[PDB]
Formats: sequence, C-alpha cells, structure tokens
Amino acid sequence: EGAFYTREYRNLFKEFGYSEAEIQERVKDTWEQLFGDNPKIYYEVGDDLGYLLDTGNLDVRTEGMSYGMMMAVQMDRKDIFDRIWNWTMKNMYMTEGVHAGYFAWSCQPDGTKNSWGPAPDGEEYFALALFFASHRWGDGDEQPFNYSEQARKLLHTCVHNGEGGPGHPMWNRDNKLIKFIPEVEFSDPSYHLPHFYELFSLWANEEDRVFWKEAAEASREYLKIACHPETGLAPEYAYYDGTPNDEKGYGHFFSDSYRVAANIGLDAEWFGGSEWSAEEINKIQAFFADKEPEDYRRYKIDGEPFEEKSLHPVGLIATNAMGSLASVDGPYAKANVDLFWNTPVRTGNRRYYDNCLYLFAMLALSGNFKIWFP
Ligand code: NI
Repeated sequence: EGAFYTREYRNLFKEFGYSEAEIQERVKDTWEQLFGDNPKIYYEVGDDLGYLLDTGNLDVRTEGMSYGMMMAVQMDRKDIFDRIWNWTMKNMYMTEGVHAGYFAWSCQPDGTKNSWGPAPDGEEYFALALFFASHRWGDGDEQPFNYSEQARKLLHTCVHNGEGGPGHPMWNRDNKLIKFIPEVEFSDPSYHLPHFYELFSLWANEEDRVFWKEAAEASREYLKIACHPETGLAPEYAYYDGTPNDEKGYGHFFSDSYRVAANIGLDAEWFGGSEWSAEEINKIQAFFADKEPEDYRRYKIDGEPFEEKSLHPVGLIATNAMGSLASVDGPYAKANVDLFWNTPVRTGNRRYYDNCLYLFAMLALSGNFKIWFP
C-alpha cells in the first residue's frame, strides 16, 4: 500500500545499503547547492521576491517556479516558497488575453512576459504546492498568500475555463486528459500526474472532485498506451490516441519524456505499486542497462538511436533512479540508484533542468517527497 495510506515513506537509498547519516548529508548538500548563495538555480530579490532561473535559456519558467515552490514546501522553507510565489503572481499571472487566469510560461528575469501562453505542467505543480503550503503553514491573511483558496481557484480555471469566456480548459472535459497547452487537442505524457489528481479529488472545489478522480484514472490508462511496449520509452508529445506527435520534432524520447519514469515512481510510492508500473520501469531500466551516460542519445520510442546526444543525461539518470520506487525488486533498480548516487549535480550554464530532476529524485529516494495533509 502507498504512503498516502501508511503515512510512511520508503527510504530506498537506505534499503539499498546507504547509511542514514550519508543520506541526510547528501540530501542537504543537494538542496544547498541549488538554493544556497553560490554562483545554484534559485535567486533572491529584495526581501520578498525570488525565482528559479532556467540558467540555459536565461529566463524564468512556470515549470521552474512551480518546481521551486514544491521543493520549498517539502523542505519546510516558507520564506523561499513565498518569495517564489510572490514573483509568480506579480510577473507571471495573466489578467488579460485569452489565457487570463493562467500563468505566462516564460518571463525574463526582470519580470517581462515573453509569451501570454501557459504551460499546464506548471499550473498543476503550483496547485499541489499551494495545497501543501496551506496544510503545513496555514492560509495567510493577505493575498496571494491565502494558499488553499489560490489552489482551488486555479484548478477551477483549469477545468472550467471557456464556459464563461473565450478561454479554454487545460484538461479535455470528455477524455479527462491534461493537454499540452489550452488551445490544442493533444497531450504530453510527462505532464500526467495521476497521484496529484488523486489529491485534487480530495481538496479541489467539491464540484470537481469526481472529475479529478476520473482524471487520475484516465492518466494512468493513458500512460499505458503512450509508453512503448518493449522499451517503455514515452514520446515528449503524444496525441490522445497515445501515439507520438512528431509534427515539430517532439515525438521521440527526449527531455520532456525523462519525467515519465519519475512520475511513475512517485505515484507508486504515494498510492501503491502496480504490476504495470513495475514492468514499465523494468523496461526503461533494461533499455539503458547496456548504455553509458556519456553516450545517451535522443531515441525513437522503439529504441532506434539518433546521432544527437541527450541534452540532459544527468536528468535522465535521476529520473530513471527515481523510477526504482515503482520496482524496488527490479533487476536494475539497485544499479540505477547507485548510478545516481555516483553522479554529481550538473555544473555550468545548463544545470537548471537536470538539477531540478536531481533534487526531486534525491527527495523521493530518501523518503522526503511527502504528501502534506490538512
Ligand atoms: Ni559524510
């Protein structure tokens, strides 16, 4: 049974032989490298602002801001959480345009919006992080620090947008699947977080609780058809029918895709393992068992390699290791966790994406990526 029920989180590092002391030290060190003052992906501005910088693209993305908020609440750092959320509401929240009610996906460090289009994976992380913040610290008096209200309001928009305006929802109401973006009719496998939706089914506005339960089930079934049956690899973008959408080159196993294994691992830990999840993780790990990180490439989902190397091999390592939570007795589970332990956080101008995935894996594998209840 999952941690949602037992309230006990598996410390896979410990179960695989690592000492509690070294695990504690490693988790803290990872956090400090990313959020400490050492030019690191988190930047503090003034006394009430802060943001996570996509060091490589020189911009601030809702993906990173929502990740940062989730990391901060997991680490019990309300000061950091509030700085990020404040920046988000001040510079990213849109009050005008067809996407009013959503958050501009990319902004410049000075706050200027680079687009008025949102990224659904950001919104869903914002919502859960806000629910967790409300549960750990309580809703603040002054907005936008009234966390739970912000979360319910946002999820209301995600489901009902368009009913009273020219906007569109982030979930298709008929198939209950999250969309790549509001105005298209296809998805992105890595955006599916059934474990998040299970919680939304308990904390969102009551009128949408049944919907969220259906979304969780829909996403679990979708992942089954989106992942290649032999390799377990999922495409970055996929049509609702499950097949890859390669219209613009996103139909292969690349950057976005890496998160699928991590998501499957966390869902298994929180809500329980499953035969499909264990088998899926075994497939992915088996595929990479005879491949060296330095040689990781972009692959068609059937395994065929491209000449192009993975742009985020450290992130791939981290996600494959996090996936072990869904197959603790898998033939390659231990090897993946060991590989991750022996892989330092990424350095350089493009440390951002890899390191976000890295910290999430460090938290999950150590039993510190928890559900915070009311
Ligand atoms: Ni030590």
